[PDB]
Parts: sequence; C-alpha cells; structure tokens
Amino acid sequence: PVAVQCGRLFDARSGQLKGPHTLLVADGRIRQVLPGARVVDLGDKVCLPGWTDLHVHLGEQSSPQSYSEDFRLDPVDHAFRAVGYAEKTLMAGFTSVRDLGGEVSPHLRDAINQG
Amino acid sequence: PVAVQCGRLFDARSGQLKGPHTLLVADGRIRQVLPGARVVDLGDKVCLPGWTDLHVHLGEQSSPQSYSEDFRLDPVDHAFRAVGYAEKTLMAGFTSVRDLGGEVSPHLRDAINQG
Repeated sequence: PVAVQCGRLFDARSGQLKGPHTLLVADGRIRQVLPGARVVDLGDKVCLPGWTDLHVHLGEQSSPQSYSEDFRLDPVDHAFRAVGYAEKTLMAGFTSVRDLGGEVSPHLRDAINQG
Repeated sequence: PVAVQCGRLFDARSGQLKGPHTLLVADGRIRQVLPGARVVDLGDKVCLPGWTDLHVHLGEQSSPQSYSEDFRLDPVDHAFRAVGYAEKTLMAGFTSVRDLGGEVSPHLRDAINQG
C-alpha cells in the first residue's frame, strides 16, 4: 500500500491542472484520490497519468543497413534488440504501446506479462 | 587481305623490340611477317600482340550496393551490364580473357562467338 504525494495533478478527462493531491495505490489499482502505508514524495513534480503510443514497431529500428538486413538476421536477434527497445520506451514515460506489425511483439508481450 | 605496317615490332617469344615490319593478315590468321591488299599505317606506333587477362569476373562489378544486390537483381540485368563491361575490356587492348566464376560468361562467350 504506497501513498503517492503529488504537488499538481493533471486531469486527463477535463484537461486542467489541479492542486496538490494524494493517490492511494493498492493491488495494482488506484483506490483513493483524496486531496491534500509507505510514502512517496513528488512535491516538486507535476503528476500525470502514463502515456500511450498508438503506433510503434518494437521489433525493428531504421538504420543505413536496414534493407540489406532482411536476409541475414533471424528473429532471435530482433528479440534481443527489442528487449532494450522496450526498456527505453518504458523509461520515457510510455506505460502502454500499440504495436502495428512484426511477429516478435506477441512474444515480447507474453514475456513482459510474465515478468 | 589487309597488310598492317608497323614501325616497331615487339617479339613476345624473346622479349626484345625489333624494327619496322609488315604483317600480312588473311582468313583471320597471320601469314607473313616480311620485314620492311588494303594497307594499314601505324608508322608512329609500337606494334604488340593482343593482351590476355587471366582473372576477370565479367558478370559483376563492385559497388557500395554490392551485397544488398544479391537478392534483388536477376541474371538478365547482369548480362545487360556485362555487354558494356565486355566492350570496355576489349577496347583496352585485351583480346582474350579467362573468366573465373559466374553463370553468365558461358552465355556471353556464346553470344560473342556468334557475332
């Protein structure tokens, strides 16, 4: 049960920035948004929900050697690179993505969901 | 029957440069080498036998896009390029070549021999 302390809350539904707020997190879900249990301090930070990227290709990245690469590399190499690509995407603030092509993402999703 | 007039003859067998000479050409072969019939003047030129290149690949040429090209191009394109490559080779003084790899040269040789 971790209580997160935020100096400023962004209301996605309306589109306005509210004042200080306290979020109660339990069981992986948000329980209470009481304005104002381990404590997390973010007093000097603007609090926002996680971002979603509705168009990504986590199995690949463009390079000067991209086109010649489609006959030399196996999907295992693409998975080994997608590990780092997914970590980079998560650290940038995007907690969800929609992948729009490639047969490694269904396996990457299964691996991520299993921890 | 064309008589070629040469100011200086190179003797390949011995390796020395001789003096003026007259070659008699008939039936695609050399008949007489009399020292001295249509006449060809090369008085200011050193005459030498045709050259041979014992290692060529007339079906290809190296380029920055060479490796990515092995999955996109068909042998017909390679033949169309080998036409110009063979003309360039012949004009440089090489009347014979030994080709050491590629399945277009046996067809190029047949085409050249047929005229």
